[PDB]
Amino acid sequence: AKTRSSRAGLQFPVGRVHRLLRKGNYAERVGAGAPVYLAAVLEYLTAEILELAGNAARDNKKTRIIPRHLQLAVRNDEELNKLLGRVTIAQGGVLPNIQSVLLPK
Amino acid sequence: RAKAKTRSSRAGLQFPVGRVHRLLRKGNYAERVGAGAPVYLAAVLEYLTAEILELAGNAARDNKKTRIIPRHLQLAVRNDEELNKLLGRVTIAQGGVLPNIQSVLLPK
Amino acid sequence: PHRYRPGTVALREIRRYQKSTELLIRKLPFQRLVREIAQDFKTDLRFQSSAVMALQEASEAYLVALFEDTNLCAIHAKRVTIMPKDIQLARRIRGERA
Amino acid sequence: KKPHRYRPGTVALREIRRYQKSTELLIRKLPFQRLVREIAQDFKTDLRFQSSAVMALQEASEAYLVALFEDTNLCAIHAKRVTIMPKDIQLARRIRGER
Amino acid sequence: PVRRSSRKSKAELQSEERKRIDELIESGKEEGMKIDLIDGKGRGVIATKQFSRGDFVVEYHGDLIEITDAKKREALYAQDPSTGCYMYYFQYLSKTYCVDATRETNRLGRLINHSKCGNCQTKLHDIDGVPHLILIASRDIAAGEELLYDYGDRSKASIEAHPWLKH
Amino acid sequence: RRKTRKESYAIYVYKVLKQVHPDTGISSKAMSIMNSFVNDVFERIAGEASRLAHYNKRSTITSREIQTAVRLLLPGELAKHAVSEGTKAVTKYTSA
Amino acid sequence: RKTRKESYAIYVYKVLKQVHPDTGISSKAMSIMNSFVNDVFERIAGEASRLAHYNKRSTITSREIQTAVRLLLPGELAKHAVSEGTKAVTKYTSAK
Amino acid sequence: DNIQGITKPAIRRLARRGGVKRISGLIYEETRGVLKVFLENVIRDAVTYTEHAKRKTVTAMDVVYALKRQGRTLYGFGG
Amino acid sequence: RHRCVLRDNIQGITKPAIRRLARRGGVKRISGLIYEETRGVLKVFLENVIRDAVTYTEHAKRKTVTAMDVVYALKRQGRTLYGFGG
DNA sequence: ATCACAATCCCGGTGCCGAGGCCGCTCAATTGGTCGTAGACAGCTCTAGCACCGCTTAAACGCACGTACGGATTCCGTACGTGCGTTTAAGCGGTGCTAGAGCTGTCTACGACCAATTGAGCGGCCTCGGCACCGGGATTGTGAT
DNA sequence: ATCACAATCCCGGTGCCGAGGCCGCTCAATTGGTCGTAGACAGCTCTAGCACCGCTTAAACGCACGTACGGAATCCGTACGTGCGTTTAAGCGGTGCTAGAGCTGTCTACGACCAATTGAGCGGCCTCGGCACCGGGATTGTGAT
Ligand SMILES: C[S@@+](CC[C@H](N)C(=O)[O-])C[C@H]1O[C@@H](n2cnc3c(N)ncnc32)[C@H](O)[C@@H]1O
Repeated sequence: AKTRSSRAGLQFPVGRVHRLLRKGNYAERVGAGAPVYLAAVLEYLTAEILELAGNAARDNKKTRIIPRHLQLAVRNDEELNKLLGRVTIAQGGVLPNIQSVLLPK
Repeated sequence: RAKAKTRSSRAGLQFPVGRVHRLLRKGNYAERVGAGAPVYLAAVLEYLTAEILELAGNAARDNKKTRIIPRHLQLAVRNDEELNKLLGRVTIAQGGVLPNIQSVLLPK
Repeated sequence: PHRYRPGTVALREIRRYQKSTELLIRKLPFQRLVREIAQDFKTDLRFQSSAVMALQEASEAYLVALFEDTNLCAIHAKRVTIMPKDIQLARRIRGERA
Repeated sequence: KKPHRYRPGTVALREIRRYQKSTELLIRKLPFQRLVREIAQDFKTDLRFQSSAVMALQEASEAYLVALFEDTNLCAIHAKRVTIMPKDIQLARRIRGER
Repeated sequence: PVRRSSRKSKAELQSEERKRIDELIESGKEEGMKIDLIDGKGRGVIATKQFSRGDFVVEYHGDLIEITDAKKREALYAQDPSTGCYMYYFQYLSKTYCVDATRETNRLGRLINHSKCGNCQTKLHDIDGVPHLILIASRDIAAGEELLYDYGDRSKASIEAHPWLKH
Repeated sequence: RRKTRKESYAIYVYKVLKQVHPDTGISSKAMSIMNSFVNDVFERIAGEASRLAHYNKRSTITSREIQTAVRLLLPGELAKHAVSEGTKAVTKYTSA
Repeated sequence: RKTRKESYAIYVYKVLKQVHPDTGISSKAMSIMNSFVNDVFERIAGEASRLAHYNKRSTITSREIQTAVRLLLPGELAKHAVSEGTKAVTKYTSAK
Repeated sequence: DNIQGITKPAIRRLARRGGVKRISGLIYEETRGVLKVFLENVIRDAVTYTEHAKRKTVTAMDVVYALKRQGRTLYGFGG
Repeated sequence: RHRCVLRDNIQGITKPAIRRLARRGGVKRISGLIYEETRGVLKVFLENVIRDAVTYTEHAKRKTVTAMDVVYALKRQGRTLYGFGG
């Protein structure tokens, strides 16, 4: 358990997040638990998007995540869509929806 | 020693170059802050303040008043297209809104 | 007797309230609403008078801008009355509503 | 025998479905190159663009226009119409805060 | 000293530029240029004074015509080889229009040669719904250069008759 | 030859994906998008934590600053679950 | 005793007296002007910090203060603010 | 029950400042809901700021910080 | 003969391309006056982003507008773009 | 066009409080000199952006047609606005309190910094399965019979 | 309603190339220790936020009434979608050229930093005039003639 990420039970790099916080000009000091906490949050959000992306890939009977699957995952979940509401994902397309007034009667 | 002439007077500015330099250093924006960076930033701040105050004073004199109130600042910002773009997502307290009614609503 | 035609008093009122900067929502009901809302998030919360005043400033500015967008939506629909669908359209275009 | 012709609109629905299912860029690449270079020549003469730079501009532009057209369609439906008209785009951009 | 900075809004600068440009449109004040003979090109335009980018160079003046007369006159010029092709199409709002400059006059926007690597471009200018096509410098031009622009004919058959791509 | 070092979250996003979907892969474009997402969220949370430190006259980012930043940024259940799992991570880190 | 707060009140007042000698400003309007100066300072300084971080520079010079000014303020404001800033930096350099 | 403290004439005045000539009868409840949503969104952030400061009082600075986090910066309250 | 006509690059965003962009937004029916209008708006959008982009290129003392510069210009306008970083 | 008529605008007095100016201090901006390192500048590499040429053909363009729809008109009923009188609760002003915000003083745990160690993560390479393209059969939405 | 019939979905065949896994290196994360100091906390002060009470109108509310307008139905013209045939220029790919993006080295001048100084700004205080409210004639859209 030499690496801090292994100590914290995380896959994201606690040490690299610590270095980025130290070099990012946020404050002159960064606590010991701040990189651990931020890495945990980052890997949680990564897992949350990747699970829905894998679900979209399965719905498309594909075994690889592509930008389309990430876009579908982000825009399908309301909270993820709110978190990523002001971003555009390259080669992601848009959600398939035709307005009910547009559908023929 | 020599006479202390500050740094706003060196650049001909009213805004405090030294205070802007101190805020830049203490704002933790970068490891180092250039000598001319506070001068430039203070000059830009002074120019923007001068523009806002000029338009606000014009608005106040238009309303037969000699004191700038928040309403005059709001009128100055929202009447100037560029300042309105700069302060688009900015709410001015006790400023109200521009007097404008859509043409369709007026009686014919 | 005397009776103004409908709409003219509305225009007079529009000019009146677009000339003034005074807050339109009564302060005590707004403060009670703020306290009730904040009770959900943290109990036994005190509010600075300036804090409630800032909340009222922001709330009234937001509602006024929203009503301006709502008026534009209503005029777009060849209407003069603003309807709840106009508010919904304005909020959806602004991106607040899903 | 009278030749077959689809009723107006159903081909539009099919185009909507296919272009919402796909992710390929809808603006031609080289015309977008030319427009970007011509519009960037008012800012700095003798510029160069990375291929990925114009790629990013095209993706961004496309996404912007698709969102704008979705808002425009909503503004059209609000006006009890199915056609999108220029006034719909003007209203959408006025509400979004661009104008 | 009542220091009040003068900052023209981005609503008067283009207004003070539209009327500063159209005052060479309705007028024929075509100064700063001369007529010369260029090898293989015949009559051409030479700049006698320095031009910066965005500076108005010369208006392409002629008879404003519709497409229905445009095609007939194009056929007429095709029949007569010595007449030449001085005509020039364009689009405006939702309709196409054209300018005819075949009639030999003192207008000098018609006497400009062609080049894909030229120094000027043609732009539209609307005056009360009336289009006018104006050649404007694309970059800083010193005096003595020949004025050139792109004829906008990258067609297969046009190149057959006049194959002056570059150099 | 021997181009310079470039830092990215590719391997960690891959490990997280393999933990969640062990038989699902990710393309280079989708991996780049995941990297951009991680960088964007890291920058956003770190900026909010810096704002929290500057607002309260504190010169350090602690786990509490990052927790408050996450509560500010992520909406709804996202904030709750991110806070819970970050607290679990800091607890496990301090335990060992 | 103590209770000392930093503000741009006197500087906004001085520039007002330069631009409109025969007018004054109220406490609420002065507070709004102070908030405007703070907001613009923070915005330009943040953009300058981002500019320095993008180009791997650890110093905020006048060049990226100018670049931040050009980025934030719209067209004619950007041009005239750049003019004023360059004039001030030239005067400051000519008085070392 | 305090949401009804934002009375019908208050909504009418807010619409008048927005330039609205005629107001539908269902506008009032929709506007009350919109104001409630906006207030909850701002107040949550403000109370988060107070919690981080370990304060039991929601100050004006916390409110303006909450507004600024949403891109609705407020001038005139110490920002 | 000849087909002498001015070419401008804004027309490179053709009418069918605009139609496709509107279809992806879910539009059944399009007025003929949309195209020019939306052409204009595209130009406006470009006039913003590229300007910001080129400003970045001016600060780095580069003659090439890189993808990262466009990403920064978009992120400035609250239009963050994923997949082009790095 | 013509009429009175409530609502607005204007001019003048008054108080009165918030703005504008002055005094002392103190804390920060200034002056001066050192150090070291971030950055400017010069030089080299080689990457990739630009530019061209040919051909294929997918797509854009141009045209004829008809039909779905945008838009103007008309009318009906209701749901708004406007004004009245009654209720109510906002607001002002005053009093009491006390919880908590803000400051101070100790100091202890905590984080930056440094030397050295090494292994996690980078790039480069290979390789083979997911996937794109394609062809064919079956199934399906659509619109006229 | 039934059936062409154009469109789409589903079954593999097969080649492509890019995702993934392995190996070498290397440099950045880790470990251990030192030291300065940031903020955790304990206590004091005293500010203002809360709670209550009592009139006092300004404001809200409930009702009546009628008028404008929202919305539905109808008819008409037009303009846009659909398909077809032509053209055109997008795209691919292949080849060169050289501009400059990126990296490396040096040397330097520029900014952090420290110490001592003093003066500008801020808190505090006074005082005084401009703005808000009252009160009376001038005016001006406004609704009925
Ligand atoms: C606009 S007219 C120019 C006026 C006319 N050619 C003269 O010189 O008086 C275009 C005609 O000039 C010729 N032309 C245009 N550009 C040329 C060039 N670069 N070299 C030779 N001939 C050119 C073409 O043959 C075309 O028919």
